[PDB]
Amino acid sequence: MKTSLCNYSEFKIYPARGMKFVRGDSKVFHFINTKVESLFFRKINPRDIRWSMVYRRIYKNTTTDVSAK
Amino acid sequence: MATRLQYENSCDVGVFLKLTNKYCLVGQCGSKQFLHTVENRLADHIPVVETSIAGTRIVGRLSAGNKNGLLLPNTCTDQELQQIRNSLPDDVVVQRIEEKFSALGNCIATNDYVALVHPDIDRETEEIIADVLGVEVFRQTVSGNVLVGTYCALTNQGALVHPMTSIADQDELSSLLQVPLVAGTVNRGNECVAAGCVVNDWTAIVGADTTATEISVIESIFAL
Amino acid sequence: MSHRKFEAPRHGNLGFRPRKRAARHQGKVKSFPKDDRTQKVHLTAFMGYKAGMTHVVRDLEKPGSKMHKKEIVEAVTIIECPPMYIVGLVGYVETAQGLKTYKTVWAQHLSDNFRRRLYKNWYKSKSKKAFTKYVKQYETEEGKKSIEASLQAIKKRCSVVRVIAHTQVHKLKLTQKKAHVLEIQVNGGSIVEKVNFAVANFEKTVNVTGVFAENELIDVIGVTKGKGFNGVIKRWGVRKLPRKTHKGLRKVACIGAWHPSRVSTTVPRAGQLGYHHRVERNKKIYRIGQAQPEDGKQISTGKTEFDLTEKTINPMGGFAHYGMVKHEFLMLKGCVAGPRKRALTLRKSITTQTGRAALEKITLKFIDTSSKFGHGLHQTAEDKTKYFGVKKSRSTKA
Amino acid sequence: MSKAQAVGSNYRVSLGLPVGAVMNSADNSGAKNLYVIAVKGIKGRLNRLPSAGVGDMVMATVKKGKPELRKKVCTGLVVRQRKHWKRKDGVYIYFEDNAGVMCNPKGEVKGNILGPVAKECSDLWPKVATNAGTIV
Amino acid sequence: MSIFTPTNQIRLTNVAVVRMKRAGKRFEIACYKNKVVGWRSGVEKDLDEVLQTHSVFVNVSKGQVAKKEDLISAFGTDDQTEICKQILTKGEVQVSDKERHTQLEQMFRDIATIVADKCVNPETKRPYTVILIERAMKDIHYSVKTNKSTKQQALEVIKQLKEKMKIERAHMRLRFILPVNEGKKLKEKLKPLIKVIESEDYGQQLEIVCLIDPGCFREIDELIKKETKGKGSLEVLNLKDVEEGDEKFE
RNA sequence: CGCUCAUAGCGACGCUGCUUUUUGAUCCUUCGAUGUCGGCUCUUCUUAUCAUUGUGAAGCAGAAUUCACAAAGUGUUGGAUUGUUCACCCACUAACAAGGAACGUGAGCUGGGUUUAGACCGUCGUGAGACAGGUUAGUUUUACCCUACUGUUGUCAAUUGUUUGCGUAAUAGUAGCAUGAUUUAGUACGAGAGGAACUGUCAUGCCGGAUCACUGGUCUGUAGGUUUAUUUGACAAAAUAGUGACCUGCCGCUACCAUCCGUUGGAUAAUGGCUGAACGCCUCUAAGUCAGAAUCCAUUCUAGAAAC
RNA sequence: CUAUGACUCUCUUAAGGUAGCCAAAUGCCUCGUCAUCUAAUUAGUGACGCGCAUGAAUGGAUCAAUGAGAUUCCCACUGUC
Repeated sequence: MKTSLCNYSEFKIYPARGMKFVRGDSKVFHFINTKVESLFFRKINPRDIRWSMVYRRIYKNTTTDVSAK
Repeated sequence: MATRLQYENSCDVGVFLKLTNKYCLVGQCGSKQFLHTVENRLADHIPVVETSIAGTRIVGRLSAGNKNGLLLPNTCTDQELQQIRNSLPDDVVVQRIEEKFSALGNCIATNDYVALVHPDIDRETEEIIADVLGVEVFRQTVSGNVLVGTYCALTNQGALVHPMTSIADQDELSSLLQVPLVAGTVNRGNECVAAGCVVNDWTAIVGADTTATEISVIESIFAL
Repeated sequence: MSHRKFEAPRHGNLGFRPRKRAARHQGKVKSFPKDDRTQKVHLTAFMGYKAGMTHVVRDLEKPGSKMHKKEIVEAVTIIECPPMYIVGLVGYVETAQGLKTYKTVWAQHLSDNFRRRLYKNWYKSKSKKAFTKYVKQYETEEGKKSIEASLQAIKKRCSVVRVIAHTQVHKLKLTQKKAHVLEIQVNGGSIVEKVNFAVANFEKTVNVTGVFAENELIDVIGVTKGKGFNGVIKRWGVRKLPRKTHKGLRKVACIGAWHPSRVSTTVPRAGQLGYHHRVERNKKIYRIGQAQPEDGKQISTGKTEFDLTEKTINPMGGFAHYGMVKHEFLMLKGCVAGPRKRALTLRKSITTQTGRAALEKITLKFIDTSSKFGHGLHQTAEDKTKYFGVKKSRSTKA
Repeated sequence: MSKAQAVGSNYRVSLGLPVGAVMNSADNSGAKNLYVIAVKGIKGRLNRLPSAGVGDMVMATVKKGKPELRKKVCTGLVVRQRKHWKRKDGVYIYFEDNAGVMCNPKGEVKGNILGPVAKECSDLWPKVATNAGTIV
Repeated sequence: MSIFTPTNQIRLTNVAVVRMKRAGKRFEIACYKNKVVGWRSGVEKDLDEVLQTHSVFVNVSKGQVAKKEDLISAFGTDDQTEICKQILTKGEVQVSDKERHTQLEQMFRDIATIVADKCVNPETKRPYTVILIERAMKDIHYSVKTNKSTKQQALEVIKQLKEKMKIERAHMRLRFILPVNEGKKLKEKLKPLIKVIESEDYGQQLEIVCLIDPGCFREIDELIKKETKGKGSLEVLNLKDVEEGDEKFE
């Protein structure tokens, strides 16, 4: 497959990297890093985390353009 | 009419081949005899794609469709999709559906005017499906089961259900779909109707173990 | 203590048994490919330098698989192959007791190729310095005749000639400027034919593109990555002994029976790990290319849009300050001997193979780049991080 | 037995459930657990536990369930595992829990499968694929 | 403390043991497994062969020999050979290590034999496998005995399952339709195997025979005709059942 | 016996051998001391070959099985019970063959047992005590010597004048083995039930040799953050808590926990044949010759000789 | 009813194992048998008990609390694997 969005943040998951995780509720998630996996496990919202692109998206820093190149 | 085929000597050929009112999807995982034989019997008119969906052997019950729309899973590859698009002439909406909480084949049985579903499926997804196929989707399930595309095999003129289905349920189904039902089961080792066969209003590809008597019944129901 | 085994399926292979450090750092063996191929399309070998790895997405094209045409992520080793200078020809005649070296002809046209030849190729106490010491013709005409005679000799005699070639290491980013010299045996044609071709190539260089193709298999030879004196568990792969821990642990328990009052040449034991030759055969190759500098700006890692945006195959920050590819490289499929800046010699396959994956043409899609040092694809990555800015650093901006 | 798949057998999917692995029954049957006794198609080594990735046929026993099934070695299929694995795609998938299903010796699931079924498994066993809700 | 060798604590011999207890003292002797039986049957083989050792034991497992003091307190004599004979004659057989194993097997054998003689499945008269029969007999529950005869026990077993299930305790009769050319060979297999009656042989017509055999033997019969002939063979019931077998009560 | 039929396969009553993987027999060595049992670990060797290779018999139609030869090249498992070898079961498997090496392997381990002293019970004994009966608790010392092996320098004290380069390659080692699926094919075969094979294709088990682009582990990078107790007056920033703890974590190292790769000629055995006598015919054999094994030897791969 | 042997007789040597208990730290045979616990149990437990060679202050049976005592099982945890 081709490039995908992270489903925790809004990072570029290129097709050679990251981790896919499938829940029992039949939902799936990419994860650019283990760092974000950990966060997910914890239940720390990405709207807290300034490293995340959803934070940047919702507090306006023009991060959506670099996520579509 | 009923034609006995087997995909790598497996009697469950309904999961490796999709038959619809128009168009046909065929799986490929090194099954050379099957690919050519399905071209020799459709209607010398209905084309074939010979293309995997989600890189998987299953195709017949990973996708659902009629002639006015086609449903694909969220995990389907773009390249694969392109091929499908190419192979299906412009009279149909080839839409990759955004439903990942259930499959687009085991959980959906459909014909050209009505459809069947999970009673579980999200609302938005259902709506999308309705828009695509151009048919009345309504929430109903066969007894003892929540999957319908596993245990029901619908066409326009006829339809099947699994042999444990109660009479009342069957009646209800008939009322809803406006399609004549029958409790006969292909193979007779398998409970599923969708596993052993996919069907069409003109033709029917069926499992190898399926009995001579059994095939007659199915033929009758669809009026082949 | 009844017997009672049955078995212990032998740990390690004894076809590598002496398990010591390799002498030749480049890689070398008695074996080249068999003779009488085609003259100069078969120059037989070359010498690269390994410059990291990347992954690379491509379309598979085997029949009968799960999906014939589908994207797969195969790793890929990238080796710089700066053009090799030929600088000599060696006649090399068959005899009863071997193939002794007959006569050697060196190129008198350039002396600077021997001023490339610096240290490890000349030690009269040398050290990033050539004092100028090379023995050739300084007799103008008389010497010339001698050379000619020598050449004639090596044409006459039932030989298989080889050309003394060397690499351009001064061209690379590496700190050494002492040129690695390896003979590459010339195949094809008559002996005479070979010799006259060899002579021609003296003043000139040869490229990796000339020797190897982009889809053909390569045998990569080089000394393996050094792990030093290691124990029997890492070196041979025997089971750890039991217990939370008892009076050893990382040991073969028993090293032998009584009655042979000696201990076997064949029984695992802690000496050295990992600096010995070896020759990984049948490496598919994907690209033999060169990025932005020469070979077009469009085809630097594949043309823009499909085949990905245009850029060097260098990841961001190069290859982990262990290189940065700027001369013609060679994308061998996953993993070859040695670290991230070791001189690998490359040989053509001893037998030319025509099975699956030798004749299979293959076309890349994405050669991707580092996102633990960035976010991939260079400028985009830079842009993305810029927006983020910094709260955590070693500076809170109080 | 059977196996009839697919056409190779995958494209291996990593050791995850050794023997003595308890996993979820994820199937409409009496079983809640499935203790893995051994895995079909395991030629040994010498102190190496047989292991089941995904789509492995697994001789198992119901540790906890209804007593009509218990105390009885029985054939099952590992349908998803918590231990991650690399696919063709490139991506590494892993699931929320270790889980199997009940089946005939030929690989015929008679119930309908609960939870995600894992694409590899679907590719392998046709019956399993049929009875899956979610293959993703 | 630590020795260079074992202390040696094994006197276990694996030959058969014949036990006789008298005067509050157990006496044993080393004989062979087959020879004791022979002796008790009345077949001579001298005392040299039947006895593996000619000295009287207290315990053959422990290897404790009986003293003259003890021997004379029980039998009224201290001569060991004579005592051995007595032990052999009036004493009962005792299981050694080997014999224990045999004992385990024995029960299995008995059940296999006694149960599989006469029965058919409920509804109609057809042959069926031994495993099923065994299961049936377990359901109703039966305990085999070496003190009773096997034949006797068969009757008992069938008694239980005549009350519970529909079974066949007697013979049945078959009718085969053989060809003239290919049937001769078949006939010669069948003739010594079971009783042939109503044998009507023709040249212009097909050969007809009728048999007398138990309910489980039909399968055996039909099968051997097909592979020997190399064609299908018509099996018909002359009677569904007939008297005698275990119905006459032997 | 094997419907028939001594020897397809078995084989009475007999007889002839071999082996030292049984237990005895004996007492030759060892009692100023050869550490007993089993297990784990590891290597090598044997063939009396369980599987795999090539073959030949069969009561070999097919599938399946049994019998024999060349073959020891490669494999020969996970477990419950027991100190147990042995035993018996469950499960996998192509197969789960038998064996040796001081009953291989205690300065390799363990010490479960045997096998000291404490103690309990049973039987015996007046008793002290006995038990080759059961139970429970009970120190496992020393290599730094020599050789052997693994690797490492170094002398070839002319390395053939010195230092050095590119090579050669004697000799030694040597690795890939095996499976499933599918096409073949529901074809051959068969009355049907059932049900092949050669080649091709795709995957896998075990083994081996590498590697680290990915994923996962690791974290003294004491890299950044969090936070506990204390200390520096507070803030701040530090320290101490032998790295205070926790989260994240590159570089690196590493994992069938990830990835890549693992060749082709000749000569034979078994056997099947050829031409062909001796023996007018005959005959694979005597002269001669052909095919042919997972064999062997090279190729390849590892080392590189008081060898060039 | 020949099983079982109350009963009777006699002998050794005074009487002849009562209530209980048990393959028990006491049972050779023995990996006893039956049930249960396991996929599988020479283990464990509950029953049976002509008990080689249990048994009444040589104390028998029972047993709360306690046990750096012995044994078996399951849950959790776990680089034991």
